Amino acid sequence: MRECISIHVGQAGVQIGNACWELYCLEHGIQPDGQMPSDKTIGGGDDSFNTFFSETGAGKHVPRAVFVDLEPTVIDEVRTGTYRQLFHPEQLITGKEDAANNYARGHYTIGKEIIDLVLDRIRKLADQCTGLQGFLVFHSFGGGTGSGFTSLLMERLSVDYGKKSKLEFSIYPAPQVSTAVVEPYNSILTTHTTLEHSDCAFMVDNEAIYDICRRNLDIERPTYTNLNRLISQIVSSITASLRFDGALNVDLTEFQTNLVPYPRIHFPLATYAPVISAEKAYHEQLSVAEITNACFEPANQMVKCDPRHGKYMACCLLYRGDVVPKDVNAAIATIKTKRSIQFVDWCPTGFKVGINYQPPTVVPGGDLAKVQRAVCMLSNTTAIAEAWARLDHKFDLMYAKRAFVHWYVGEGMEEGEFSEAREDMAALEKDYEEVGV
Amino acid sequence: MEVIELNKCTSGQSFEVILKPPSDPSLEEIQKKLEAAEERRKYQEAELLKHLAE
Amino acid sequence: REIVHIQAGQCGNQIGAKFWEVISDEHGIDPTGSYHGDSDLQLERINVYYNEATGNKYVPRAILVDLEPGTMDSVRSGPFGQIFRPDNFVFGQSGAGNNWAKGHYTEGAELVDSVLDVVRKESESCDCLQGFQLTHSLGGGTGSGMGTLLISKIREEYPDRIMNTFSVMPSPKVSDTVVEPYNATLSVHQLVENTDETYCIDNEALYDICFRTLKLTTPTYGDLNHLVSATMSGVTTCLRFPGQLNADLRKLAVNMVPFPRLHFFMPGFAPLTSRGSQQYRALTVPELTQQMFDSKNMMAACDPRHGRYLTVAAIFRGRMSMKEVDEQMLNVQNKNSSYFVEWIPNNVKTAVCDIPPRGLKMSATFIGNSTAIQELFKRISEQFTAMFRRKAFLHWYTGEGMDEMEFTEAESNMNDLVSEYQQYQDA
Amino acid sequence: MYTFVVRDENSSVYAEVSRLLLATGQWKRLRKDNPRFNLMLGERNRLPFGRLGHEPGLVQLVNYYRGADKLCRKASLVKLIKTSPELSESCTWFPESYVIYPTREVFLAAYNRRREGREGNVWIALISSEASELLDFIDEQGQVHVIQKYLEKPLLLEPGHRKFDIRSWVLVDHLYNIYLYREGVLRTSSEPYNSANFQDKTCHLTNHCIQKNYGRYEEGNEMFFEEFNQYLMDALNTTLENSILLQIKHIIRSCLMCIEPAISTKHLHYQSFQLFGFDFMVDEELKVWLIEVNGAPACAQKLYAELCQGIVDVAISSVFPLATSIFIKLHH
Ligand SMILES: Nc1nc2c(ncn2[C@@H]2O[C@H](COP(=O)(O)OP(=O)(O)OP(=O)(O)O)[C@@H](O)[C@H]2O)c(=O)[nH]1
Ligand SMILES: Nc1ncnc2c1ncn2[C@@H]1O[C@H](COP(=O)(O)OP(=O)(O)CP(=O)(O)O)[C@@H](O)[C@H]1O
Ligand SMILES: Nc1nc2c(ncn2[C@@H]2O[C@H](COP(=O)(O)OP(=O)(O)O)[C@@H](O)[C@H]2O)c(=O)[nH]1
Ligand SMILES: COc1ccc2c(c1)CCCN2c1nc(N)nc2ccc(F)cc12
Ligand SMILES: [Ca+2]
Ligand SMILES: [Mg+2]
Ligand SMILES: [Mg+2]
Repeated sequence: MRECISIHVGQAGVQIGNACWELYCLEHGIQPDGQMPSDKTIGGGDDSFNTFFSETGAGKHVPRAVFVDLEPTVIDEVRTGTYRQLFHPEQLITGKEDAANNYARGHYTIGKEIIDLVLDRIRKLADQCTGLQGFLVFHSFGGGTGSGFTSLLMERLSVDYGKKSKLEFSIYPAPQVSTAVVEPYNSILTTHTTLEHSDCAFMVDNEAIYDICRRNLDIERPTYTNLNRLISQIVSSITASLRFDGALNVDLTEFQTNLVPYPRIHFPLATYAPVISAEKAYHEQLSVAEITNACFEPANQMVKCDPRHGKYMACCLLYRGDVVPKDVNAAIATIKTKRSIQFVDWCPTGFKVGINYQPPTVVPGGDLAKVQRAVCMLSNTTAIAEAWARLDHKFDLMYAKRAFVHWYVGEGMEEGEFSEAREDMAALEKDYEEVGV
Repeated sequence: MEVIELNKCTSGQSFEVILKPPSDPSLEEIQKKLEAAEERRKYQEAELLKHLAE
Repeated sequence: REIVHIQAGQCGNQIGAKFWEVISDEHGIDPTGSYHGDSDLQLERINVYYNEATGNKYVPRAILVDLEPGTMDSVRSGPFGQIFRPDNFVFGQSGAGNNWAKGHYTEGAELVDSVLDVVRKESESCDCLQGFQLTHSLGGGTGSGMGTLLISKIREEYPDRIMNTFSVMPSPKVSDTVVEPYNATLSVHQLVENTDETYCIDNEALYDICFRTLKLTTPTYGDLNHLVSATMSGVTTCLRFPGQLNADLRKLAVNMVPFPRLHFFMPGFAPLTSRGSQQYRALTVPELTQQMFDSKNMMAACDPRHGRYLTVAAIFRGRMSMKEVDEQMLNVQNKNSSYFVEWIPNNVKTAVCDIPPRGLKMSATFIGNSTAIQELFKRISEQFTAMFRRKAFLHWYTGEGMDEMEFTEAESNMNDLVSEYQQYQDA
Repeated sequence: MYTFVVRDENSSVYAEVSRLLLATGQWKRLRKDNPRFNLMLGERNRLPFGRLGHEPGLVQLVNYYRGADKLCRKASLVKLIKTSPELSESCTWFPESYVIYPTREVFLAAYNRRREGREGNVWIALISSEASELLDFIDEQGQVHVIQKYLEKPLLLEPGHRKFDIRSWVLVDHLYNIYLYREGVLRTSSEPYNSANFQDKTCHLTNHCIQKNYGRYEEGNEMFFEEFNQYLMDALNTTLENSILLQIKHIIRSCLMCIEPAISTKHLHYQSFQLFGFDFMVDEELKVWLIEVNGAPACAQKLYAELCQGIVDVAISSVFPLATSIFIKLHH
């Protein structure tokens, strides 16, 4: 068995991490004190949940997680939440002064002061790994810690682990939920510096997650708790193959192979259905075809964009619950007709499919209803570059006046890394367009 | 519509379905750039502390 | 993340002293310093502004500074005077006599090291000092001249903390002396250079709001300072209470200040209320919104329609629908999208706090970085040169070492500031 | 009040729509690059569709259908008809058409079939009779050209022995209603038609502009629907509805129902309408043919008032409401 180390950075990373690990625990039947009755292999095992937990002589199951935040507030609620006993104190690293929404403050100034400290706590879990796979790095494009300390940490990992895989779960910036006006600067800065260091990144545009919570959960103004519990659901779907017996997506390498043919263009759009409100008393359970059809409605994507006007390169379907291959190929057949699904000429027009029979797990007291079957489609369509256009445009508007540029320079940065990280983007948008016309 | 590599197991199954065939910088390099921006900071602060001295 | 508060001079210490009354009442601390409070929200972030004393008493992190013992004897006699830490009453005896050079260069030089000592004492105690906020006025001598002098020294000793002021602009409608434009132009020169954030509390606006809107025939400083402690509570809110934001001085400056000299903010309060008389119907979120953006609710006598908003920050206090706030704040932008710059996307940000302030069931405080604030400085620059072109009253200053040259530089740095503020109002 | 921006200054049509909009006292016009619009009357190329529908609190609507170029680009239109089952190679109202690039796919094998019966072999880009004469014309320009069976036996208006085309204006709204503007226009050649001298393409090419005789029989080489129906009654004993309009309504419904899954903004985060201009050719047998679909289409001066008001009522106010019809709803 091969292990996976999760790295939650910033507030967005750390709070999304809470949402996930809590969910993992319910799914795997671990309780908040780290005891897992069903594990008979006490103090060890090369089981598939051991990819995400290690076991202790006393039978505790302990996240292969580390949480890093330049600021003590958020990780302190980790330090004191229902899942306190879960983590080893060394796993929860904390600064004192945050990076004030400032990419340069987080990467340079404050970054340099903790990068060494983090990488030792990371090497501490790497040294409990018989065959380390890689890292799942959770963060936001917008926080200064989110954006700036992640790129520093990413670069180092590419140095102290050149042979392992790096995967990203990144929160893309949405003004309804946003904490800041300079988030377009941090997004571009962090993508340019992080790009050659991530093997596959799943973007979650808070805009998307927010409207889903309003439309399909009848939640008037979603909180981060609303959003994060929904984002874990998708994270769990995406990581389930690593933690469960299966034949599809069994190591972090497989995500590159399956979803990323060209390396830069490594941002697979995720669509997920069905999102059903736990308040609805009468509900009609959706069919394999109804849910699989919903993977091609934009209203279900983690990023709003129009995959009709773009081309595919890969496509997984991750089912959890009462699904059998036959109903899948049926829904696929009918959908192939009625939808505009164009692949790049140099890729087969196929669907790699995974089914896990354990139906989706919902947090007792949450906003999501339990369901008989659910699916998470992962499709690397070029239509996600719409997100790069949008963000890049905002960046352009502010940068033409050099508004806020000085806050960054003042931390040691150089007005040139601005135009350099944006040229990279300008490449990326061109790459996408070549592949998509 | 060809189904393939169908693996089963007790937890679920997996398979593929085709509808149609086709047609890093160094630690020191980091240390440099990191430290160049610590200088640029210490210079700018010195120009401040100098001007305040005036 | 402690904040260190400094109030300097007659005006400084008077608005300073109301603020502490006003926020001690919100955090449920009494003049003895003992917490008798309802919610715990009231103590979650209490250390930002209060040090904690044995016997679980709360002591404002406030340094009281003046060149004259007058106002500072009052502050001690007053309703929350005993709350203040006695070692923090740092004062001399001469007075600064409404003279900026007496405060910055002579009378104020004698006393500043002793103020700085009380500062450093408070600083050392601190866990993660955020920085400083200073109350003062720019038209007299102590808070004007000694004030900017202090700020100039705090920046040298703490070059990387945040510097925040609430600066009362002089108005002829409410003025003590003819030289107040000289004092203000000298200070604003200082402030362009050594503060991250200053909130421009125009005494002209406070007067109009007291005269016109609240129908007060002959307004006192007490009626004006009531408005000031209302705004001061509002803009402080996201620092003193927990919320989605978790706000601090640095993020505030990072998001509000696109260019570094342009860091002068227009405060706004709604609903405007006059001292004592309470009216009993709360506003509807729609009402809070159009008042807070209404120039009649601006505390700096500028027309927001004569400029563009570079960035905006609004704070809604009370129990109300965040849905409706969102819809109402979105509604003012899209209606009046002209008056916001296009080249800073999504430059308005909103926040909400459950606890309202003493006396209202709901209220909105508004922090605007409009290019229309230039109107303010233009006003002070005209009054300035009316006298300077005739070198009038200049003797009171050349008498203390100052030089005509220094006046030309300030006048000029300020006229620059106006030019800058005018560049972006056209982009 | 609703806001709108304007990114196509050359639009004679939406020039009006802006003018009329303001004049309701409920529409204001922001500046080109102000994102806080309800409505984008946008540019023709590189219209930034990926930026629409992300303004919280803004219902965004644009006056173009991302994807509509498939039907409005001559090479694309052929590609669309050959390969969609909904239209099929067995398509009965589109003339034979092939796409040839300049550096004959199965174009050559058709032309030779014509040598088998010495049938009419006129074609168009531009009009020749020998393949070589034409093929050497496309590599002379350098871009992609498409060639088509010229309609050697068209219908001629008498007096004049005269050629013409029909432009219908169709409006698809946000809901994918398909509205035919009842007022049509025939663009007529003042030049008597004859099939000996093609290179004298003034009686062959029916473009209002290319007709730099301009105004003899009817004003501006434009005959409207009331005149033409009268002529049809009197000359052929029929009516415009039965002999021609049916088929036009079949073609419009068909072309648009085809591409619907690919452009429908039903569940999307922004919404589209678009005015199209369809250009037909009625031959001697009173058969209607589809020639070009025009995505940015000009109106005929006499009708701007009427059409541009119906754009507001049907496509713009349907979404943004304020304080019989001139359209035929083509039912699907
Ligand atoms: N989905 C989701 N997004 C979040 C969450 N927390 C923060 N974000 C997003 O992250 C962006 C800002 O990044 P943060 O993670 O909050 O900042 P940070 O990483 O702590 O870095 P600092 O600037 O030092 O605070 C905002 O636009 C938020 O929308 C969360 O819990 N869930
Ligand atoms: N297959 C065919 N047989 C006979 N005549 C034809 C024909 N196809 C087109 N024509 C005539 O020749 C003209 C060819 O030019 P074309 O149709 O490209 O102009 P156009 O339609 O692009 C101008 P617009 O875009 O403004 O409508 C057509 O307008 C029509 O008058
Ligand atoms: N709003 C307000 N303004 C004041 C108050 N006291 C003084 N001022 C203004 O401040 C200026 C005088 O400066 P002052 O602080 O009294 O002199 P200092 O003691 O040397 O700092 C005048 O223009 C007054 O209008 C007050 O209590 N409230
Ligand atoms: C330009 O956008 C902004 C403007 C301001 C702020 C931020 C972004 C994010 C961080 C801190 N912040 C605030 N700070 C303080 N003290 N009070 C506030 C009151 C209301 C509000 F909405 C925000 C703040
Ligand atoms: Ca085991
Ligand atoms: Mg944080
Ligand atoms: Mg006085």
